[PDB]
Amino acid sequence: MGVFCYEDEATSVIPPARLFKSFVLDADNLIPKVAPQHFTSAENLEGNGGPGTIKKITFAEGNEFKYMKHKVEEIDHANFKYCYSIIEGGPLGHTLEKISYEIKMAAAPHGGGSILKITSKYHTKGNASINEEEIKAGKEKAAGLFKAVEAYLLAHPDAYC
Repeated sequence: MGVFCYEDEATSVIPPARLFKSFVLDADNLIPKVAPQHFTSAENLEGNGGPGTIKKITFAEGNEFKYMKHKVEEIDHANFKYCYSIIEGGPLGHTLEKISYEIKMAAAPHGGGSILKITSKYHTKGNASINEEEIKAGKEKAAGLFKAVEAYLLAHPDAYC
């Protein structure tokens, strides 16, 4: 193998159909809608925003090339599963050949509660090991993004697609 796989668990009462189309499908649309910072900008290097799409985000503008690059592993709205992979990001990591993050959604049997799961994959040279704490920090950042998207739904929980 040589790759560490971690899974995150999140329980919340949210609609999987609207949440996925509003959080996963409208993820690139809700990000800008919030208008959190105007000093950063995202650009799609290739792809229409689906599986194999290449997106790059840079904090500074005016650069022909972006130091940070984002690549999507695969997007399947039918299975409510999303795969996100990262090629390079600032320091990226030590002995970390690559870092990918996947977001999956599922509906509970009660019929009134959806659970979100996230998976991460880190390619290590081989003699290098990743600590759960080091990767845990990355999870905290992802959780923050969820709070932002959740805040929007809280302001308009009756929104309809």
